[PDB]
Parts: sequence; structure tokens; C-alpha cells
Amino acid sequence: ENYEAKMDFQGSFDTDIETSKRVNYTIPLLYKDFVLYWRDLEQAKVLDIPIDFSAA
Amino acid sequence: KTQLFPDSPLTDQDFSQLDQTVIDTARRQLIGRRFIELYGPLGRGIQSIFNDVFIENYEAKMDFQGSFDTDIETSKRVNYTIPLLYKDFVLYWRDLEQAKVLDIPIDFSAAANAARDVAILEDQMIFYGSKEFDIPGLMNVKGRSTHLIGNWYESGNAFQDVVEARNKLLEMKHNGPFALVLSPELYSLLHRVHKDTNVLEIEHVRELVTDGVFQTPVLKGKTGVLVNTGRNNLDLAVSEDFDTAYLGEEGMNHPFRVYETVVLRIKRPSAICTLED
Amino acid sequence: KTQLFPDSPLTDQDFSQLDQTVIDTARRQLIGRRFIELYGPLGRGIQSIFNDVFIENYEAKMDFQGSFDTDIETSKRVNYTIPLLYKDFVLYWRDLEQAKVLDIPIDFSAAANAARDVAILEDQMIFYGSKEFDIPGLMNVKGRSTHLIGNWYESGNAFQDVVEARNKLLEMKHNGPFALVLSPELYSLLHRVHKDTNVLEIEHVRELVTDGVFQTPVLKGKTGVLVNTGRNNLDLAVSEDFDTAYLGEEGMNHPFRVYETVVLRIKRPSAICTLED
Amino acid sequence: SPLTDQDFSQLDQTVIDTARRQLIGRRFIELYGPLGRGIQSIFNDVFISKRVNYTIPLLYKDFVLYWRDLEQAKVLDIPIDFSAAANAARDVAILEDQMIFYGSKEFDIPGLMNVKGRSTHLIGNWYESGNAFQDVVEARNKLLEMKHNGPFALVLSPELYSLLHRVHKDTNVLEIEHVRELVTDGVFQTPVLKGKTGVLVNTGRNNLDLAVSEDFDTAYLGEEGMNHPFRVYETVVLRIKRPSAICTLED
Amino acid sequence: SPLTDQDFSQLDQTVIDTARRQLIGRRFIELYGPLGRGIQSIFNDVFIETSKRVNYTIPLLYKDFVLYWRDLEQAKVLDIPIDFSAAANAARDVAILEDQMIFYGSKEFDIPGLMNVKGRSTHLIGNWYESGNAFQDVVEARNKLLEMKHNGPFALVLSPELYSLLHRVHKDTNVLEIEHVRELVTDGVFQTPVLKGKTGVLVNTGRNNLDLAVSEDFDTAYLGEEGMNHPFRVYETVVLRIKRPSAICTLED
Repeated sequence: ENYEAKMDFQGSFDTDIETSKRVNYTIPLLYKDFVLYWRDLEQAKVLDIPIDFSAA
Repeated sequence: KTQLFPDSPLTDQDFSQLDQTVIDTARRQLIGRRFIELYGPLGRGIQSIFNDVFIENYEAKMDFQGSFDTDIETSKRVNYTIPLLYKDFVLYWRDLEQAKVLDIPIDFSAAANAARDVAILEDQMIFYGSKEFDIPGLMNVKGRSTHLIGNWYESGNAFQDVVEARNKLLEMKHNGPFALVLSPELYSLLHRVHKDTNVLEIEHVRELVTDGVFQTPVLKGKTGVLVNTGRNNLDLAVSEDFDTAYLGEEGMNHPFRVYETVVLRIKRPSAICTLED
Repeated sequence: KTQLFPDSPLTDQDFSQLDQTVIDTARRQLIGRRFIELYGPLGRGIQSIFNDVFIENYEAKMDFQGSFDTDIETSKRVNYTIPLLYKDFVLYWRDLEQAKVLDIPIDFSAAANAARDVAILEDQMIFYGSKEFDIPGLMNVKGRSTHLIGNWYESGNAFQDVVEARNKLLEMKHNGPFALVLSPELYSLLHRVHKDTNVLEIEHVRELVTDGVFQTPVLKGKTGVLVNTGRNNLDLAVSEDFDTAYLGEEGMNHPFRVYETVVLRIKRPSAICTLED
Repeated sequence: SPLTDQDFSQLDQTVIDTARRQLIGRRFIELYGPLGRGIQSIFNDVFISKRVNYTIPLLYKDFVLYWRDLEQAKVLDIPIDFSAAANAARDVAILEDQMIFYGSKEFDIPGLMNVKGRSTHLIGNWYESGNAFQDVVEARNKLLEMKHNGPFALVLSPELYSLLHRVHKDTNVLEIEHVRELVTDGVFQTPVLKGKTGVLVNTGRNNLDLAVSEDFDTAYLGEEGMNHPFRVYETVVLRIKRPSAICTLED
Repeated sequence: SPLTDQDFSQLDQTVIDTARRQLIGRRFIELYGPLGRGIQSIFNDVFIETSKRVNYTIPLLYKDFVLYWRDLEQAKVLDIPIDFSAAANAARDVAILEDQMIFYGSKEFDIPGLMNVKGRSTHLIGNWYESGNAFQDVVEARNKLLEMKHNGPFALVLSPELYSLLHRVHKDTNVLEIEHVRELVTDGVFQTPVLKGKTGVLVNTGRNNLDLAVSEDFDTAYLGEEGMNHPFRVYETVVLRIKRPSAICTLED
């Protein structure tokens, strides 16, 4: 439920706050693996060219 | 802030973030501020305002050299009291302490709800006025044009009604750009997909209403308002804009209040037409 | 200002704000300045202007080397007197003193009304001229094309009429971009939602009129004007643009006047077509 | 500014003295300071709390001085006539007293004789001896029963004030001297009240007061046809905080 | 507290003046000093014609008022004096309550009052409309008080109706009944709205007969901000000690 605002020349004295139910949640983990081969990486290193990222 | 709130748990950065959140939340929901100008922030020294009502206007003159007598129209003076609109929310101490120790941003979510509620209340006050303070609204002002709508389920009736309302407004020597505000039912009926034809009446209607067509949930049933905009016809006086105050710690928690003080001044009621059933 | 107004209650900042308000209010309502160029601000030393009217034009030549004789067309010279258009408003002393003591912005709302009235009068003068000063207008100039419109309640008649008017204009060796100005009734009829088809004639019409289609409340009934734009066909001479003057304190109040001095020069009347009923 | 500073000083003194000699309400009602020009409306809390807003009105009257007479005055070195200024100042004071004692129906401001929540006392035949004393005693008793025990002020119409000038029977004293100790703040008369009416008011700044923005003042309207017009103006209003502290002797 | 020192001083002055001009019992009753807050109960020894000791508990009287932040903000901006008006109402209510407690006592704390104490004299009044009856009644009441070895300065307190009825001319005499009555009662004649109907009290004043024990006089306290407003409370702690009940004569219908 929700409470509306009020219109007055001066503020009142009592405050109305809605109630709620508290629940606890556990943060999951989502992951996936890929692989880079050493021959291609070494060739790129020696040739000074950008590495190919396609499995990522 | 924090200059006048020495005991506030938050620091200046959290207050700035809270103000930003409140302002951003209020900006989206304020339908009435998209076509009505603001008369600046006045201040705390004003508790009442004056409004002048006109009935007639005088045209200009063409001469080689200026005349000697000046003609100034008369007006009726009324006094208005600036109301206050507010809503309260609460921050719990455990979550705040955890955020402080973990050095993570504080979660402001009740403030958004309070700002949304205050904006809705302000729009309601603008469109209907305050009965206890005796302030008129757009839909109940005295000295305004009224029109009766037909069956909008058919095609072309809405265009005819809008044209007739614009003609009624033009008869009173009002030529400025016009703005249309509609209830959700009429707004949905405007976009309805017809069976006999393939027309979209919104495209035809927007040709004439050059200041935009808006919809608001405040209006009930099938009602609408056409207004000739311009700061010389109506405006808003804002004593203090959206702001937050610390009520004071209780129950180890921390309550806050969001409040504002605005009023609507209508100077030329003849520039308003209301479409009713 | 305030250099020539030592006794003015306002200071330079208030005068700047007033000028900004007047200019902004006048900009929206000036329909005639959207397709007509300005011949600069001339000054106080000019009280009359000269206009040249042409009937014929000479084409260019193609040669390997230039010829020896030059052909220059003839014209008729007329003298015009620059009129003055003005409107007065008033600021009350109690409100001004309260704003001064409270250090809040002054409310300028009568100035907007005066500027709107002056702009409406200027548009009326542009579209109809001054009878007493004997200055012709667009709808009553001598040596212009006229066309008779059909029934615009049907579909396609407006397109045919516009095409015929453009053909009439093209017959006089006028190829420049064209602008169309219409009365509110015809403008509404253009956007009308038809029952037999699902056409929007405005989209078809805007294909040919590449300088925009405007509507103005100055025109009465079902009338319109098609004009071949370009500064070599018609323009506006402005001796002094929108400005405000302090009339002088009376009754402890403060009256002000908004005034301007402009005139319209038409040089090639053959580039104008008028659609009439 | 046709006049120098001396002439302006004498003009201000003339207006102030003419106004002060005629005002009645200012003799027993406190002033809520010269607030200034930064305020245009005031708030009143009727403690019975209900808050209302009153718009401060403006009272003014204009006169004119001619240039031939002024020039002759400096030529002959004689005092400058200021009769018109006094004539204007009298009317402003009269209007202020009328507003205080009856209020403005257009500004919707109540007066001392028509405010709601007051006490009403019906007087008897005052042509006899002792009836006035009995009526005053009964009115003071009505005021006392409402927890009001303070200095009292009595304001009467001239006819009733004259009728009070008689001999109190069986004691051979004037009744006015028998009333002046019950009404310890004085007894006043004013031509504003007509007929057989009167008011008894428990004084005190917590019961009622007068809020002023600008006092009596003079302004130059600017030259017109070589003459010199002037305006006399002031801005005042009356706040009644305890309507129960007023008893009206009606008929 | 929003107020600075000057506003607090003005508030205290207003409360003090309002209380002083409204209190009736303090005019003819002595004060047993400002005792302080280290005492919460007092002992009274009643002499009946011996001494009976009774323990009285000091009550607390209070009333609350509120200041609205909009008004102080406007006053600060416009530089105009603040309006302390609710404080006057609170002080008046507190004074009225104190006078009622003095003249009738508290049933919760079973403290006797002037008009209901045990061991007093009672006199039945007649018709005071006729001239001279009130003088006879006062004379008879003083005579009743006289045959008790009581001859000190007497004080008379009456209801407003009886007080007004006394302002006529004495029959077969030039002067009014006020002067003749004040001749006998040398400590003044007072009236209060607390008494209702035709009732009155005649008291032989003196410190040895009755007095007032005050632990804390009129004072103001700040209750802390609430809703951006500012509440205050006016309070005091007093009690009435009657030592010689035989020195009181109550005039009743």
C-alpha cells in the first residue's frame, strides 16, 4: 500500500510511514570459459599484430 | 546542506545526491510544467501573493508621431495564500551504518516514491485548485468557455470538436499557440485503430495544436482542456521549489520530509476552453 | 539604458530584462518575418524611404568575350513615410517597491501583452497596408495575379488550385522557392480528415511549396497568398526595432510605451498570386 | 520640487499636527511599528485558532498649490499659506477613524461595532439619574465574566456623552466622576458614532492593535500646467485578536 | 532553539507579565520562598481548637504552545518583531488552573481548598438586591470571625455577580457600599471568575494562618523541534498550606 501527500499551510506533527516485508537474497554467479591457443598468441607477439579475440 | 543540520547522519555529498534524486524523479512526473512558465523562486519572506484579473484588451495604434493620452485597462485584485505540499519517508539506521562502513552509495528509494506522490498532488492542485484556500483551477475557473463533445468512437468527430473549440477561443481575440490536455480515456480514443478507414486522428489534430497534446491521469472520465499559452495569460508562483528536511532522529531511525510551496495564477480566464461530456 | 532615463525607477539590469522579455514575446508572434528579409536598422536620421517598381527583366548573355553595350531595366520611383506603431502599459509603485526591498525579480506581464498587440498590428499592416499613408499590402497591391478557389471540402481541389497558382507564377519567369500563407479556415480545411479516403493534403501540398506553409489570423474568410520569396522581390525597412520608453511618472505609478517603425517595400508585384473566393 | 527643504518641513509639520489633533483611536490603541514597504498583507489569528489574511489598504487625498501665490510669497518674503494641506489632512484622519470604528465592506475587514464574537448590552432610558452608571456596571460585569480584568476604555457618541453630564442622585456628584474610576483609561467621544451607541474595550496589545506600513506622508505628483499638486497618504489596518474583549452598548 | 537570547528574554517577560496581571491569590497570600527542585513533598501541621502533621505532595502545572517556522522565517527576512501570542494564552490558562486549585484543592492529591476545608465558619447570605443587606452580612461574618481571638487585617473575595451588586448607593447615606465595606476589610476586596453563583470568602490574612509553598515559579522549557515547528511548555510547582482553619468564613447561599 501507499500513502498520498497532504496540503496544509503549515506542517502537521505526526508522520505516516508504510510497512514492508523483508526478504534476504543470495547473489548468484554467472560464468563461461574460453581458451586462447599458444601458437597463435606467439605468432601475434613476434609479428607485432593485434591479438584475435573471438571466443570472448 | 548540513550547515543547518549538524546532527544529520548524512554529509554534504549524500544530501546533494538526495536532492538530485528528488529533482530527477519530480521532473518526469510534472506534466503541468511543460507548458506553464515559472515566476522564479521568491523566498521565505512572502506568505501571500496578488492576482489581477482582466476582462478586456486594447489594440495598438498607427501614427506618424505618438499621441498624448494613454489608455490602460482595469483589473480586479485578489489575494492568494501559498499552500504547502509535503510527504515523509524514513531511512533505517542498520542499512545506513552498513553502507557507511562498507563505503558504498546509500540507497534512496523511498525518496523517489515521496517525490512522485508530491508531484501527483501538485498536478491535482493545479488542475482543480484548493477548496479550503479558495483558489480556482483550470477546470472550474469563472469566465471560461465550455464545449460539449460528441461520440469519439467514430472518425472525424474529435477533429471537429477541436476545431470548434479553437474557433471559440479565436472569437475572443486569442491567436497564440494552443495546448491540449486530455484524460487517459480520450487520449486512448484518439489513437484508436478504426475499422472502416486507416486514419490516425492524432496526426490531424497535432496540425493545429502546436504546443503539444498531453495526457494526465488526474482528469477523470472524458474531459479535456484547451489553453492559449503565454506568460501573460497564466503562470506559477513558486515560493520554494522541491526540497528535503530532516525531521529528527526517532526510534534510532531517521525520518525526512519532502515539501514545496507553489500557487497558480490565472489572469485572463477567457483564454481557456473546457471540453466536457 | 538608464543613461537617458535618470529618473527611471529601474536600473540597467531591469531594463535589460524588460528588453529581453519584449523581444522574446515578439519573436513568437511575428509570422511575417519568417520569410521576408530585413533591410537592417537604419536610424533616426531617416523619416522616408524610396521604392522602385519594375515590370520587365533582361536575361543574361553567353559570349567568349564581353560586349560593349549594357542594358539596364527601368523602374518607377515612389516615396513612402515610415509609420509608428506603439502600445502603453503601466507598472504600479507598491509592487515595485516590495520587489526592491525583498530583492526578487520584477514581474513583467503587461509588457508581454503590449508586445503581442504590437506584433499583431505589425502583421496586419504588412498584410493590408496603411490607408492614410497610402502604402499597399500583399492582398491589395497593383499588378498581381489572382486565382479563384473551388470547393475545398472535397479531396484534391486544394492541390489543383495550388498547382494552378504556381503555374501562373511560373508563366512570369519566376522560378524561385514559393511560400504559402493561409487564413485559419483554409488551413483547418487542409488538415481535414476525409471520409472517402485516407489522404492528408498537407503532405502533398508541401512537396511544391518549399518555403513552408503558414497560417495567420489576420486574414479573414477563405483567402490565401502565394509569394515567390527572395530579397530582390520584396523586403522590410526597419528604422528602429522593438524598444521601450519611459513615459514619465504620474499618479506615483510608472507608464511605459513599446514602439517600432517599419515599412514594407514590394519591388516586383508580378511575383504575387492571391487565392480568393 | 518647487519648495526648498524649509517649506517641506513646515508642510510635514502642518500635516502631522492637523492629523494628530483629530485622531481618536490612536489615543488608546497601540501601534505595531512602522513595518515598511516590504509587506502588503498581514495575518490575524483569532484565538477562541483560526488564521485570516487582511490586505493593507491605502488612504489618500490630493491638493494643489499655485505658482503665482508662491512667487509673490518669495517676492514679499511672507509665510506660505498651507490651508489646503490641513483641509486634506483632516479628511484622511476622518476616513481612518471611520474605517477603525466600522471596517471596510469591500476589503472585508471587521470593525469594533460589527465584529463577530463580541458582547452586546441593551441600554435603558438615560434621561434619568443613575441608569448610565448601572449600564456601565453591567457591561463591565459582562466583560469580567470572560476572564477579562484589565484597564477599560469607554467611547461614546456625543449625545450620550452629553447625557452623562448630570447629577447622580442621593450623592450630589456628577456621574462622569463616578465612571472615571471604573473606566481607568479614560472616556472619549467622537462624531463618527451616531445615535445612542457606545463601546467598552479592554485595552492591551494582546487584545487588539494597529498595524501600519507607512504613516501620514506627503508626495509630489509632478508639475502640471505650472501648478504643483501634492498627495497625502498612509497605509494602516486594525487587528482584533480577542473579540470577546469588546462590549457594545446598543439601543 | 531557533530564538536567540533577546527573543528568550522577551518570551520570559511576556509570560511573567501575563501571570502577574492575572493571579488573584498571590495578592493577599505570602510566599514560602523559592525552595528549589531538591524538595518534592512538604509537611503541614494543622492546629485544631492539637497539632496534626500531614504530608503534602507538590503537584506540577503546565501548558504547551507552538511556534510555526514560517512565521519566524518571515519575521527574520522582513526584520520585524516576533509575535509571542500563544504564550499569553498558555500563561493565562496556567494561572486560571492555579487559582482553581487554590480555591478548591485537588481531589487526586486530597489537598483541601479554601471553600471546602474542615474547621471553618459558614454564613448564609440573604438577598443582596436590597441595599444594606450586604453590609449586614459582612458585619455578621466578621463578628463570627471575631469571637475566635482573630482580629488581624481581613480580606474578602467575591464572585463577579456579588462584586457588581455591591456598586450601588447605600440607603440613607451619601456614599456607596464599596467604601463602607472597604472600611471594615482593610486588605481590599477582590473578585475572581473561579467562584460561581453567590459565594464568597472572608480570610484573616497572616503568615501564621495560611501560606503558599513554591518549589519552582513560572518558567518556560523547550520541548525540541517537531515537524519543523517549535513547541514550548510553561510550568510551575506550587502548593497551599492552611494552618489555622478557624480563620476562614465562607459566605454561601
